[PDB]
This record gives sequence, structure tokens and C-alpha cells, in this order.
Amino acid sequence: AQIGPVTDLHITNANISPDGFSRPAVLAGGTFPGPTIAGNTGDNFQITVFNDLTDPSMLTDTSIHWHGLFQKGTNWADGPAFVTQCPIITGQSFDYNFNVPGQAGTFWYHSHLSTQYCDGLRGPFVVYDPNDPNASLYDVDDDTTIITLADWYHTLAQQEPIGAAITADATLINGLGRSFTNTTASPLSVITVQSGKRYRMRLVSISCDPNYLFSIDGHDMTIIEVDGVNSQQLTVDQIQIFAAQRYSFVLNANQPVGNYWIRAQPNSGGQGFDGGINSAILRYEGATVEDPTTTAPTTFSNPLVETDLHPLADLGVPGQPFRGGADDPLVLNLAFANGRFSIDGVSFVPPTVPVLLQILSGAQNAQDLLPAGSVISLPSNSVIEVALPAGAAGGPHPFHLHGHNFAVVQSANNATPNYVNPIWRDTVSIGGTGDNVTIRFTTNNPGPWFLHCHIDWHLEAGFAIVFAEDIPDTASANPVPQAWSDLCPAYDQAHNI
Ligand SMILES: *[C@@H]1O[C@H](CO)[C@@H](O[C@@H]2O[C@H](CO)[C@@H](O)[C@H](O)[C@H]2NC(C)=O)[C@H](O)[C@H]1NC(C)=O
Ligand SMILES: *[C@@H]1O[C@H](CO)[C@@H](O[C@@H]2O[C@H](CO)[C@@H](O)[C@H](O)[C@H]2NC(C)=O)[C@H](O)[C@H]1NC(C)=O
Ligand SMILES: [Cu+2]
Ligand SMILES: [Cu+2]
Ligand SMILES: [Cu+2]
Ligand SMILES: [Cu+2]
Ligand SMILES: [F-]
Repeated sequence: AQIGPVTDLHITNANISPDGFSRPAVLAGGTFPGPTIAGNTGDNFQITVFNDLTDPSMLTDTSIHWHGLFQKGTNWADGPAFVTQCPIITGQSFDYNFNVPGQAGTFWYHSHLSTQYCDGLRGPFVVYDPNDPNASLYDVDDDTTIITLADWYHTLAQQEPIGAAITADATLINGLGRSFTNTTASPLSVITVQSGKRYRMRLVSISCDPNYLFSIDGHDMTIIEVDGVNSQQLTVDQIQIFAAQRYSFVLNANQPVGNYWIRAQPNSGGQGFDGGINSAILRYEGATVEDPTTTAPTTFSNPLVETDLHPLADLGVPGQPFRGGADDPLVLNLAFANGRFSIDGVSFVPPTVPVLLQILSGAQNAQDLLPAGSVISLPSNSVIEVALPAGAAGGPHPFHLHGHNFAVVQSANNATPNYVNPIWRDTVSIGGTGDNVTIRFTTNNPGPWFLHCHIDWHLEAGFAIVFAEDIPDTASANPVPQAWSDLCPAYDQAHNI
């Protein structure tokens, strides 16, 4: 069952064995992935998060981010530790009370403390539209049409050894899948469809790191939503989906009654499908209960290319139709060296006082904000452009901006900008060496918004900055509840800070 928009959510430690290997985890709602939190556009979400964590090997503090939700006027509820709050300590709870005006689509929630989400605190978050303009394109859209793609590690996130390469041990599709090494025939997830119906499949990458090449043997996929943004119909037979991205696609159950492989090939870890790794099962009602015997093509006929996507609505692009054609045009120098990432020469290290709290206490320029050099002010009511030239090791890097979606003026692997009708989204691959992925947005949401690589290992190693949007209005725009004010004193007390 879906929970919300008003719900408790307990965060606990437990053992799980999603690929047949048992390890402890950090779980929301007792499961991996966590339960789907859902409501309708404009709803008031009240998610009372109960921190019941006791195992320090995966951190007993926590903080949860509602990825893609703009949090306008509720920056305090956004979740990134030491940006908008101090963590919740064990044995305490915290009510994330916010509204979702003007948004409808497929989102997710995750720990936003250290690399804790990798240890399991990740789940879908769906905001339905009772007047969805795409409603007539499908018949079924419910918890059974959500498809999550996850990387899973046998080594605990905090215990990944300094200076050894981090790769996953299994791909999990809806929480199940098989280990790349010492593979056991553990159970695979089954997605069931009825011959003749049409499904809104909500494809969610809850990855900590790899991108996936996602496909369904014998089927194609009609994209209708990208990171919350309704798109024109785009039919593809493969989707390369980066960490934290989402797509809705229409699946037409128009093949013979049967079993078909669902494929999610990560860019690192196990390659191929031997023993059923990287796989799930699409099963039609009435099919024999047995594995698919289908094969992938050698070459996909219509892979997704980002520049092919366009908004369903007339969203345009703010500013002027050339490079630098914005009120605040930025170009970020994104680098990696010696185990640390940096943005304009500064490696992000979370501050002791959360950025929001520093602003509410009276720090009123970005030069006064800690960490020094990590907080960049943005002016209100302005068109911002942010070029994100690739080249830093560990790519392709999926950059994400909290508090906003953005026009993708320039996409990976294509040097041509689009100032007319590019897709809008909230996480974008910045591509490869010599690319110049560029985003635009307007500043109508006062508060400190994180900008970072959504490969969690890279965020932990410093690949982030904070956009202090409209410092002068942050306080008036974001009144804070007493419970939020209480977080830092309790955290600092428990940690002897
Ligand atoms: C990516 O695009 C940005 C502009 O959006 C380029 O920025 C310019 O960089 C040159 C030096 O490299 C400066 O002289 C200009 O002031 C910058 N802004 C402009 C022209 O608008 C940047 O060079 C591009 N990067 C890559 C690697 O292609
Ligand atoms: C590279 O990106 C550009 C810009 O998004 C794409 O160019 C557009 O192509 C479409 C489809 O032919 C045209 O309708 C638009 O007028 C083009 N816009 C511009 C600004 O050129 C282009 O197709 C992409 N390249 C590939 C190979 O997909
Ligand atoms: Cu996220
Ligand atoms: Cu986010
Ligand atoms: Cu990265
Ligand atoms: Cu974030
Ligand atoms: F977000």
C-alpha cells in the first residue's frame, strides 16, 4: 500500500538479503526500497520521520530529502544535512510538513546525510494529477507500475575502504536481483501486465552511482514524463537513466502472452545477464510461471537521446538565445584530484551550522557563509545560466539542483544548444570530455539550494556547492517551526559539539 500524504515513517536497522546475501541496512518503513509516499498535486504532506536507528556502522543520525519537490517557503523541510537542517538524532522524530503546489509527477525520497541512502534509505514519492493531461494514454497507474532501479553493495557505505574503487555487487529492480559475483538464483522481481492494457510505468533511478541502460525485450516505451515534467510522447526501445532521474513511459501490453526480460545494465559492476543478473521479469497474465527466453538485440533501434525530448507544455527557455544570455551567467569549473572533487577550486565539506540557520542568524552575504567559497549567492527574480563543462574523473556525472527544475539548454554529447524547446528536468548528465551541458532557471524560490553530483560517493568527496538564492528574503519566505529550531541544539548536544 501507498502511504501519505500524512504519515509516520520509521527509520530502522534490519537485516536484508535482496540478492541472497545478508547484510544490515537502514530502512524506511521496514523494506527496501521504502514504501511509496503518495498524494495529489497541491497536497499538504506531513511525514513524521521517526529515527529509530541504533547501529552506528551506518550512522544513527538521519535526515530525509524529498527529491525534486521545490519546497517553496519550506526550505527547512528540504532535508540536506548541514544545508537546511541538522540531522534528527536517534530516539527522536521530526515532521516534514510541506506542500506540493504546481508539481505532479514521479519523485523519490532518500537519506541526505553522508552516504546513508546507499545503506538503504530510498523509496518512491508520487504526486498524482487528478487532471493529468496524459491520463488518456494509459489504463493503469498505481503502485504496481512503479519500477525502481538500485545499486546494492555488500560492503557498508561507511566501511568502503579509503582509496579502493567502489562498485556495486547487484542491480536490484523493485528490490530484487542477483549478485554479480558468487551469483545465486535468488528471486527476481515480476512486473505483471494484462494483454491489451496500457500502463504508466514510473521508472525511478534510486541509484547511488551507476547509470542504467533500461529495456524490455519485445517492447518499446513511450516517454511521457521526465523528472516530473510532462513531455511530448517519445517512443524509444532503451533508456539510459542516470542516478536520481525519473521517466514515465507508456507500456502497451501488445506482445504475445508470455514472459519477457526486463534489463537494467549498469555502467559499472557486472556486465551482461549471465545467471539472471541485471534482470527482472515482465509477465503477462496467463503466462507460464517460468523465466523469459527472449534476447536483447545487438543494437537498439531507438535509444533515448535527451535532445529528442520536449515539454508537453509550452515551457520555452528563459533569457536570451545565446551563451551567457542570462541575468546571472555562470560557468562552473568542475574538477577532481587526489580523492576529492571541487567546484571553482573548493571541495565541499559540510559546515557545523546548517547554511539556512546561518542565514536566519543574520549572515547576509555569501562571503559570510560557511563553508567559505562553497556558497554562491543568486539574485532574486533573475534568469540564471549554469554551464557545467565535463572532464572530471568518474563521469558521466548527473548533476542535480534542489528547489528547482531547469531547462536543459545543452545536453551530453551534442555541442548544439537549444533555446527554443528543450526538456526541463532536475538531474542531468553533464556528459563527457569537451561537453558543455548547460542549464537555465529563474530565481523565484528564496533559500539555500544544494547543487551537486548525485553519485553519492562524489557528493561525499566534495562535488557540491550551495546556491544561496535571495539571501535577503530567505527568512521572511521560510518561517521555521519550533521543532526545526530544536534540531541543531539536540544534535550538537548529543555529539558534544
Ligand atoms: C561553456 O559555455 C560557456 C558559456 O556559457 C563558456 O564560457 C565562456 O568562456 C570563455 C573562456 O573559456 C570566456 O571568455 C567567456 O567569458 C565565457 N562566457 C560566454 C562566452 O558566454 C565556456 O568556455 C564553455 N566551455 C566549454 C568547455 O565549451
Ligand atoms: C543536437 O542538439 C540539437 C539541439 O537540441 C538538435 O537540433 C535540433 O534538431 C531538431 C530535430 O531535427 C530540429 O527540429 C531543431 O530545429 C534543432 N534545433 C537546433 C537548435 O538546431 C539535434 O537534433 C541534436 N543532434 C542529434 C544527433 O540528435
Ligand atoms: Cu535526490
Ligand atoms: Cu534533490
Ligand atoms: Cu559525479
Ligand atoms: Cu541533494
Ligand atoms: F530536489
